[PDB]
Amino acid sequence: MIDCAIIGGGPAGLSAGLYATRGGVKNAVLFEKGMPGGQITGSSEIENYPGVKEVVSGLDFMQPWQEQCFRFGLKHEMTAVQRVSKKDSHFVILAEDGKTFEAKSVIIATGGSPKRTGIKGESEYWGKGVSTCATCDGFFYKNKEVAVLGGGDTAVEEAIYLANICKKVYLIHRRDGFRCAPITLEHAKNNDKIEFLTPYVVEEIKGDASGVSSLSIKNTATNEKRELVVPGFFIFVGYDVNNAVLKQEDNSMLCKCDEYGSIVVDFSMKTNVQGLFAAGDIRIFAPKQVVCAASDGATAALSVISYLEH
Amino acid sequence: MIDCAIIGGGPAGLSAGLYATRGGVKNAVLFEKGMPGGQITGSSEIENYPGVKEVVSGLDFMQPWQEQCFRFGLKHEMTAVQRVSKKDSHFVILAEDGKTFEAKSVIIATGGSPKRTGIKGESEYWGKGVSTCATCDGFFYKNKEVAVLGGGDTAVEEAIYLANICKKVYLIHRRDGFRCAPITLEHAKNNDKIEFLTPYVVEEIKGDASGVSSLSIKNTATNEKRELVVPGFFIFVGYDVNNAVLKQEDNSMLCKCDEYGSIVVDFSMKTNVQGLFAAGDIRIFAPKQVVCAASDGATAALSVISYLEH
Ligand SMILES: Cc1cc2nc3c(=O)[nH]c(=O)nc-3n(C[C@H](O)[C@H](O)[C@H](O)COP(=O)(O)OP(=O)(O)OC[C@H]3O[C@@H](n4cnc5c(N)ncnc54)[C@H](O)[C@@H]3O)c2cc1C
Ligand SMILES: Cc1cc2nc3c(=O)[nH]c(=O)nc-3n(C[C@H](O)[C@H](O)[C@H](O)COP(=O)(O)OP(=O)(O)OC[C@H]3O[C@@H](n4cnc5c(N)ncnc54)[C@H](O)[C@@H]3O)c2cc1C
Ligand SMILES: NC(=O)c1ccc[n+]([C@@H]2O[C@H](COP(=O)([O-])OP(=O)(O)OC[C@H]3O[C@@H](n4cnc5c(N)ncnc54)[C@H](OP(=O)(O)O)[C@@H]3O)[C@@H](O)[C@H]2O)c1
Ligand SMILES: NC(=O)c1ccc[n+]([C@@H]2O[C@H](COP(=O)([O-])OP(=O)(O)OC[C@H]3O[C@@H](n4cnc5c(N)ncnc54)[C@H](OP(=O)(O)O)[C@@H]3O)[C@@H](O)[C@H]2O)c1
Repeated sequence: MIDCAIIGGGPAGLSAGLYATRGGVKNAVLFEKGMPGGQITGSSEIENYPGVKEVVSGLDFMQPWQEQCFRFGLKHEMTAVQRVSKKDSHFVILAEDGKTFEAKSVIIATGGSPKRTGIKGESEYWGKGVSTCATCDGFFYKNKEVAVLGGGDTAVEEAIYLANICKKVYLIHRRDGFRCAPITLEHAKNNDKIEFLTPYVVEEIKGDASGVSSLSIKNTATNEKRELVVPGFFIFVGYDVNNAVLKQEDNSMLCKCDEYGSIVVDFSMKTNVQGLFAAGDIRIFAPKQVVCAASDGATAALSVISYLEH
Repeated sequence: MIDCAIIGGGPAGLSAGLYATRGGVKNAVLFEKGMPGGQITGSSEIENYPGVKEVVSGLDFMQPWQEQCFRFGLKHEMTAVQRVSKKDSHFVILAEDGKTFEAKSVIIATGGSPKRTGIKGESEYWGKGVSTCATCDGFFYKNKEVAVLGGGDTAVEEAIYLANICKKVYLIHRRDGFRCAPITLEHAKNNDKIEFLTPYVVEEIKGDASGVSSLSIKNTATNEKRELVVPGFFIFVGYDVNNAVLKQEDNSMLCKCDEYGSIVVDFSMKTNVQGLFAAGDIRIFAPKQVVCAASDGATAALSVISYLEH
């Protein structure tokens, strides 16, 4: 049977595969729904991966990871994992196609995905100024005006953050009431560089050949229209954790998760289940950066190696 | 004063500076003795940094980090830090050149130092067949024979690890008795791929342009001498974290450490002191890999950015 089944082929899974195989795990299999690379492949530019000086698309950035991470014997399974279950002292991995695989250890590296809106222009201008990552794209908007969409803790927190780099932030939300904490809302209300626009919806994300130039926004109450001229639009309308593979037949979870469905791990990337590790955006307190996911993968693989020895 | 003082210019501090400055921290200063790059610059070959496909020396690997991590206004302070103290709501950084710097936040990224033996040849072949990292360099000796030096938990655990990758491991120690846990000794003693050489000292590490080629050893009980022909020599005679900057004039420590002196951090790289963070090999449970240190630095910088907001 498989020594280590790595579920998900983004940076976490790829790094775990590199480390596991280069560390002497002879039968490691990377399960991935499509082409690996993960979320970054949807980005037009990455420039903050330490040690990679060239600015290139997310797709181009991930291209060399394929040869490198497979250089030491990693195997691929191009399949959609439906479930991971514990059976005695091993794991049973059910694929969506009906196939079952057995593994001694498992690394869950399935990531997650920022939620999208379907606002007109969102796809066309995705990655030219429509962003779902202030850390990735905030720096370009230094001394400029930006808009943030959402009314949760993430929206309001990233609004406060962008308020420290940008000239002005327009915080757009469809209700007068906010889901975020009162304390953080208070901070945002006291920040003079944040203009609250509520209750508003964004009807169109407008741009050039190049990209985002303005937002066509509407006051849902008065129907008054306004064009917000901003080259940066940050969307924070929630985040989907890809934890579906943890759900058992009886609806229980394979391992402990937090209230949001993120996998609880320790500093060794161990879950509360022997032989089961997690890595990347799927785990608690993930910073949501490629280098952080890659580090998790390496850590989880190192733990797998020790586990398989013992 | 400085918004964030980063203490150490290895991958953790460099990644911290990149993220801090790209995240809008206006006055971030990296303190480093000599030139950034850290421990990996002692290695003749790194190939396990995810996303960097080329096989190059540590020095060459780190060279692109200089321009990249300083691209966004990071400042460089070319001096060793003697001490970090907390004073009211800030930090006082006493440098060895006698200057004092004030900072609103600090990231400790000072790493650590494998203990060296001073054996003839050690300096010359360091990183060229002499290694203190089995995960780093073990794969090169797959199906070959290697030697391990030491008698503690690290040496014996790494001998067991290497015996799963290499053809044979010679475990060399200067006494018949070992400091490692009893069960670890038992496993090693009964592993057919480990040959114990005790009580022995290594008199010389010999080699050529290609690297290590043999060890001259001596049996201190019987005084007889032997040449071990091995291309790989792993040294595990202890390790010291670089926590000297935490030591206060009154002999207290700036922040909580574990029993070995590694800085306690949470998943956000926060210490028990407000405004003080730590990253890389200095912190508890550090896996001791470049990617892991870089991730810690990124994480600490994001925590710094949040901290400086309020
Ligand atoms: C648009 C965008 C821009 C970004 N910009 C940056 C940036 O500039 N810098 C940076 O550091 N980070 C950036 N990020 C964040 C970074 O991409 C993520 O933090 C990182 O990809 C997380 O890696 P991961 O391996 O944990 O998960 P993911 O990248 O989400 O990879 C998970 C993989 O598992 C696969 N999978 C999931 N479920 C299954 C299943 N059941 N069976 C089989 N396969 C499955 C998925 O197909 C996916 O390929 C960006 C993210 C996005 C979306
Ligand atoms: C022989 C060898 C081979 C290795 N091979 C690999 C490998 O193949 N792959 C891999 O991923 N990892 C490898 N590593 C491990 C890797 O080098 C470390 O894990 C990593 O460099 C840790 O980064 P860091 O920034 O935490 O610490 P360090 O790299 O130790 O950097 C800390 C920096 O802070 C500076 N500093 C310390 N004290 C002060 C002070 N008081 N004031 C100012 N500056 C200070 C130090 O001089 C140093 O430059 C190897 C290590 C060794 C020894
Ligand atoms: N450090 C912290 O304390 C911290 C930080 C970040 C996140 N969190 C946690 O994570 C959760 C927060 O999630 P998070 O903000 O990503 O999202 P989350 O709370 O779901 O909030 C999503 C927000 O986006 C709005 N929204 C959703 N879909 C939209 C759409 N299609 N168009 C326009 N607006 C839309 C929602 O509006 P409505 O309100 O009208 O439904 C809501 O205001 C909370 O439980 C919080 O505890 C905590
Ligand atoms: N899984 C675990 O629980 C685990 C794993 C690793 C480490 N640890 C702990 O971490 C700490 C560090 O231990 P670690 O083994 O790195 O080192 P540590 O116990 O100091 O052991 C060092 C070993 O190196 C030998 N040595 C020192 N200098 C030498 C020299 N110049 N030439 C030849 N031999 C030399 C010592 O010999 P002598 O014995 O003759 O002095 C000793 O056997 C220990 O407390 C250890 O138990 C725990």
